[PDB]
Amino acid sequence: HPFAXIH
Amino acid sequence: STGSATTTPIDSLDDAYITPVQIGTPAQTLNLDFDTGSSDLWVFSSETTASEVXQTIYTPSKSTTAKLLSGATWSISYGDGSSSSGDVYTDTVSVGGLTVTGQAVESAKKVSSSFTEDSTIDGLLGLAFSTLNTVSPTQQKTFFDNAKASLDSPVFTADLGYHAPGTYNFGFIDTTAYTGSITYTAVSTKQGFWEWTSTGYAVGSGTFKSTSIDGIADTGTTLLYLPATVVSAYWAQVSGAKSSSSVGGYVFPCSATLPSFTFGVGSARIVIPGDYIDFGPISTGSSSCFGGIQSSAGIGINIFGDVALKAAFVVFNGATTPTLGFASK
Repeated sequence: HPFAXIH
Repeated sequence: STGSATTTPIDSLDDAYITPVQIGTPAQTLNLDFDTGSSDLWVFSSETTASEVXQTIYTPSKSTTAKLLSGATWSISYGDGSSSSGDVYTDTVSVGGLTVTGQAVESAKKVSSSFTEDSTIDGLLGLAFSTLNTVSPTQQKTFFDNAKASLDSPVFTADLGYHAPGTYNFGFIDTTAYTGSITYTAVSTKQGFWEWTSTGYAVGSGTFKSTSIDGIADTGTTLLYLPATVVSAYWAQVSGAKSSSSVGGYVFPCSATLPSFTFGVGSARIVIPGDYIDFGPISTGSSSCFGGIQSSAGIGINIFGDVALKAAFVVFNGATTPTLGFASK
């Protein structure tokens, strides 16, 4: 359940 | 002053890490995701739309030190598509014993579904450079930026555990937390990140290839995202590994013993054990596992996420000219 934190 | 706080994986996969944060007077303890890839401290709150709350919330009206920052709003979105927005208080914030007064605490009026769905994370504490902060009209400083005036040294360190608790320290380097010495490398703040250039890589017991890999140190990203050719070189050494269009990345047999992956920091080398790259099964009991090293082509930047960072003791040196240090541990 990977996270990828600013876009 | 200094602070020291324990950080814990939220689940069996090390998907993310939470660290307690005390907000307000009397203290309200929330578990936040410390994110060196962004620069907002935002929280679930008594303001958040009730149907979007499932988390511990900050209640500003129960904090005697909370002040509304008049006219200020915030709105953020992240690489994984999640988002939130709201209004802004200043309040007292403590991490691991280190107290900052006047910290901007961004109170969520709304949060996206992925945040609602993660019961373990009560908000984010951003630790990238303050130029990325989303408060308008005037951007707000990060916890780290506000702490520097009182810190014994303008540094913080990340010591993330492998399926285990670890530590965030502010203001000092614990020389017992790592082996060898720390090698420091230059940081570019032009994009607001802890952006640096790795000197190259090796797969397993193979040769180190000198190739500049520009990327960011991101405690808020789970995996290691690297150039397509680098990632292909890794998975070429895993006999069952294949790229899966449907799963969205490289998959391999869970039973495989994976090679290590080494990245360069100057002349130094950080070795990520194979077991760390064995991220987990695609479902409980599956024979197929998702890889911990994946292509950065989709994201558009290389990201040294937790798979890489948890193999090291990592020093975020926030002097006026910042640098990034890595040591083995």
